[PDB]
Amino acid sequence: LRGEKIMQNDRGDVIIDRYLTLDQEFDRKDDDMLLHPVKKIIDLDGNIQDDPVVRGNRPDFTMQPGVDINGNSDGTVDILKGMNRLSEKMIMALKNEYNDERNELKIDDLNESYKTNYAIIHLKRNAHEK
Amino acid sequence: MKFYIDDLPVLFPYPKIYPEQYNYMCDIKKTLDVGGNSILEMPSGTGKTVSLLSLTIAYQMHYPEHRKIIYCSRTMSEIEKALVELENLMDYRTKELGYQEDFRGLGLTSRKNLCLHPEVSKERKGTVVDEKCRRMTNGQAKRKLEEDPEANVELCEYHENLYNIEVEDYLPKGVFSFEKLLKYCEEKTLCPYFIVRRMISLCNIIIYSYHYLLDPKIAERVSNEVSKDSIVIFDEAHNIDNVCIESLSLDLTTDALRRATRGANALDERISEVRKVDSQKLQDEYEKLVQGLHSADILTDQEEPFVETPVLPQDLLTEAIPGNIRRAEHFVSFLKRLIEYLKTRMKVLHVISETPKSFLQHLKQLTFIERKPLRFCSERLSLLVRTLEVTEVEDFTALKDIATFATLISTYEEGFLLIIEPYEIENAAVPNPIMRFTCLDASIAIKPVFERFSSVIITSGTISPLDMYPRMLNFKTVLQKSYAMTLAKKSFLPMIITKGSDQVAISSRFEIRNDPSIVRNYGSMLVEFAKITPDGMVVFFPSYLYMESIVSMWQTMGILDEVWKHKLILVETPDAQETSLALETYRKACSNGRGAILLSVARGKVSEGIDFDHQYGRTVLMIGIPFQYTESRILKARLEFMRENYRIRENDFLSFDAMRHAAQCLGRVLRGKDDYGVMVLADRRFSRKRSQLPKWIAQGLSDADLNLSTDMAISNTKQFLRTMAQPTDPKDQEGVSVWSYEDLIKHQNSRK
Amino acid sequence: GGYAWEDEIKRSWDLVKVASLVASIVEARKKRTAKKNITPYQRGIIRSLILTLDCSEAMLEKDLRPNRHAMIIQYAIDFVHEFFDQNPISQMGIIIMRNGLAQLVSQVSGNPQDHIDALKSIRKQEPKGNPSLQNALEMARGLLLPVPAHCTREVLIVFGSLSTTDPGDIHQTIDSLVSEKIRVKVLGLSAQVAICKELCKATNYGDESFYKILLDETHLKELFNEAVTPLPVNKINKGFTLVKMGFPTRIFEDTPTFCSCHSKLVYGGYFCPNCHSKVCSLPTVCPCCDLMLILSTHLARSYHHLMPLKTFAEVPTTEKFRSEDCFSCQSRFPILLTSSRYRCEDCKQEFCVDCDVFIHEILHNCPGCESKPV
Ligand code: SF4
Ligand SMILES: [Zn+2]
Ligand SMILES: [Zn+2]
Ligand SMILES: [Zn+2]
Ligand SMILES: [Zn+2]
Repeated sequence: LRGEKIMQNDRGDVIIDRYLTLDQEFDRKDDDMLLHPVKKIIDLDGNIQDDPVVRGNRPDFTMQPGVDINGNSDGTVDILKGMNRLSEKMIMALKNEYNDERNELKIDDLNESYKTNYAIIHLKRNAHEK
Repeated sequence: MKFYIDDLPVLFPYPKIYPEQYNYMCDIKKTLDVGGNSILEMPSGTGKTVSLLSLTIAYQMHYPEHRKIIYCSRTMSEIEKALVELENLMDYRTKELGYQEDFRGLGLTSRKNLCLHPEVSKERKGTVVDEKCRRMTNGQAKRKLEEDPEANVELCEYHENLYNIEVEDYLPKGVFSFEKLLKYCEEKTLCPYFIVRRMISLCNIIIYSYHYLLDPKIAERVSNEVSKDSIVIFDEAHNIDNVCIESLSLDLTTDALRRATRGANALDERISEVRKVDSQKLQDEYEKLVQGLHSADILTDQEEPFVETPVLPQDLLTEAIPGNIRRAEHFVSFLKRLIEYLKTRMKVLHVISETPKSFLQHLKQLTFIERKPLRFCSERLSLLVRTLEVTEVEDFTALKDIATFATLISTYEEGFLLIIEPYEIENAAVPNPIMRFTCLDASIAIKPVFERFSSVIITSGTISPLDMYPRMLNFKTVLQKSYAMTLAKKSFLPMIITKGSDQVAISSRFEIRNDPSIVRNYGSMLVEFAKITPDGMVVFFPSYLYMESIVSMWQTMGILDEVWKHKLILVETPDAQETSLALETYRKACSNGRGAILLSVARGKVSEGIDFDHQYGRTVLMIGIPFQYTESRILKARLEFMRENYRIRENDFLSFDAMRHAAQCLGRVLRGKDDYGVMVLADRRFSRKRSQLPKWIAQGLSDADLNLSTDMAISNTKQFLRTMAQPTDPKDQEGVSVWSYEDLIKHQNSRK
Repeated sequence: GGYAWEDEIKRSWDLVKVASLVASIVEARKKRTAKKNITPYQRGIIRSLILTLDCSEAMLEKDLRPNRHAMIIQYAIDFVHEFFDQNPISQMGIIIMRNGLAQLVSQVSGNPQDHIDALKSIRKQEPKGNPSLQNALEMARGLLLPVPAHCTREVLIVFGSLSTTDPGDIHQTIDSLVSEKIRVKVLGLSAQVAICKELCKATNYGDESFYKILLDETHLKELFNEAVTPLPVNKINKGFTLVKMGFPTRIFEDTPTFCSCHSKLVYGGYFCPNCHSKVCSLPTVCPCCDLMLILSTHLARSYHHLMPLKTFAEVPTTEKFRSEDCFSCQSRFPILLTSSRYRCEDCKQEFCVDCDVFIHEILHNCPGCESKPV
């Protein structure tokens, strides 16, 4: 839960460990809920798929997740995804029940400077005598 | 504001303009009038897309030539950003001009990003989308349905609707971004992909990625629609050479060859079955082959070749098919023994690198195959697949890779190297041999581009030295310069950290990655900058594997625990969609005041296109020089080829490659001139590479800040952030860092 | 690879080797330039200000000696005194962000003593936890609800941290504040924050000058003093209205009597002109007929804001001088480069530098203008 890498099977706990499969199922459900269409400006899936037929040289192992001698995943990617899930859970929980991109792209520094619109009053200094 | 150049007016969409933007526009106009290529380097902080778009559009809308514009970009995200700028520019022009001009603008992209069919669009693979989309629109299904309505073959209503309406009336006149284009198409029930592709001729400006102009697989069809005299613009071209090198490359594994035999066996079985029921289908195609007709003549416009031409169009032979592969069965035998030969070469127990000529000679000696039949392997296979009319091509997809290999290796002879290495992953119990057909010459793929288009504008925020690209990529430049940014106050504070708090040198060398001293110093550095950074902090690692090891070590050390107190931690992951969600969360945390830190790779996907401006980027931390894996056969072969041909030292190129990827990350912090951010280059080796940075970044770098420690950098950062938050006197930047209309006119008069 | 020892000796003594009056004048002129522009902007005399102070781990930093918590609390006491001296009718409230929650420390009222005492108690409290802008703003939003409509709602957040932990979407609160016409002023301590900038800009009708981050200990006092003066209102916003009020008369009694406000024995007080109930002190809302009792002096203090005295312009040296001595204080102008004479435009009478500052800071009427007979 806290993102610590799962070392070789330790003592752990007989009873709590039985809930690991349920916890994994909950994480998969949470990941599905979090997944949603992303704004095309920052979308990265399209960038890699913009050329579906490209079959260039495969990148070296430095650009791929670490793997063990047997070929199984090292396990570092699992904890990294946990960090993303935890952050997404926190941010999504904030938004409880209780053209936009266009404006952001425009460079504001070149726009007209903000001008104050404070009211002005000129009171008449003519009051009746006692 | 309407301001004039030597002989034309320009409608800038803002009341005031930067001094750099005016100079940038003037130089672009000079290049266009004189002609020829030019390499411009404008600062990333100053607006560049708006300035470039404004001038080029005015140039075509005023001069009699009415030349078209081709605007290339690294990724799709850049296309949308440029499209939004273009539409904003058009709106301003229409308002000032009163009447909306006869102007059209679209952007090419793959089927996946534009598909609207509920079933096909759900596919997770771009190629799978193409297979399904083609099946519903190849024209075979429509003809079969017309012949027999009882046929159950489906169609695509979006594609069919386009037939009713004319091509010139697919969309209303104007600029159509991806979001706007999708909305209109959904309402009208039309396919954006076909509308965009079919309207290339009508468009005045076309925006598409480099892969649509340098990759022959998806460039030969598009290149026929664009006009020869159009203006070509390369935006963010500092990484173009990688695209050129990666376009004519290919990798074959043991699994690929195994599936090739399965596909060939299936192909032979299908041919026999087709022969039994009716052999007239094959006879008609054979007669056409003898006549000399190629795929282009045989295949109709609606249909597409099964295997895209892997080699450049100019290198394709024009003579007739050799004859050894004319018959359906003879070609299958030709394909089969070629696959077996590749399987034999996979058994090598040591690395073997050889030229294509040697590979062909050995191939011929063992199994009798000549150069010429191989060159037609891709073309012949497409015809055979079309003749067989196979409904499903799931098995035959493997044969596509083999066909590509044959044409590539049988067409080019200089600048390509074939490397077979028994160990693809050295840390593997069982070898997994892989043979790589790598391209060493980056100028082969871009040679047609420069020969075709007279004027090319190569511009990028971080592109230096400007003299390397003309050497690495063979072309001549009429003009080339870099613009310094006239800024009232120091908007960015670059620093080169070389030591930790304990005065111990720190470096990201991959062989000492698991060093407690180096790991801890980076960990402490990340925490300290997270404490003083208000909203956004981006960390770029040299490689993904390095990022994983460091993060795992930090978790055990508990350094990440201290980070969690101040900022949410988002990490880039191999999955593309998950990374997009991470960026969404990272942006949200920065905007709402929670604060977040993004851990990503310098040479990853996030660095190419995603701009971390204003609150998003307030500090950028570069954890080491993003060097390439030195012990790589592909890199070593390219370096040797480059040294012998273009006379570039191996060390010089490696520093050039590393610095370009560090510079691009640094330049994503600034969007305008009011934006401020602190750039950190945390590595010992960065100290002596200051001169290799972009000129505008170097100017902001100071001698005192050339070799700093963590304590000094943090103290320096605290003062800088405090100062930059204070209001700036308008008189300071009234007419030096920003120009009004009066200031621009005064400057123009002074020049004359 | 020789070290720095072998190169040379530093020779520190080599570094050292062997117009002010005009500089002061030009410096004053540059400073006076900002004061040259002044117009009688309409300002809301009656106001209700909710003072939010950050009491979190960020306050333990020693940037401001002895610590941020001590200096903020101490200057808050001075701000409370100054705020209620310039604006007598206004009411104020105090909130503090601590342990991730907004804690109320003094109800919104018009008694400076209550707010001063509340701040004094907070002195010993040790800041801890993270700040929460949304919790403070939501609490501030509730506090400013009972306040009358004619009053101008105001929030003055003293933010010291760089990150905010909220339980909900703070953007909703910002929209809600704009709906309730609440203007937020934020005094940052370390660096700019995206959410703080948005909150100030959105609530101040797009003005970005209401979010300020100090640069040293001295600048903090100037920022605190600036918030004392009332803020101008926009043209579009309309709040014109009349407020019922009365002026009670001080009553002297031989025998002490019970006070309606506190139910305590006090020798003297002010009798209300409506219900005749006695109130210990002014200016406060009457405890019985809830009409704000005030003296004529309380209204007088705010007149100078409505009609500020026009700034004086230094006379050119070439032009002749009206007299050799200051009109008001009769101090000879030093002979000296540039004449140090300032004349009021309306009455055209020279003044000295001491009078120029005095006649525009403490004394709010030009002596010459009153002397001139119309
Ligand atoms: S025609 Fe367009 S909508 Fe239909 S499947 Fe192909 S890409 Fe998708
Ligand atoms: Zn009382
Ligand atoms: Zn009363
Ligand atoms: Zn005087
Ligand atoms: Zn006067």
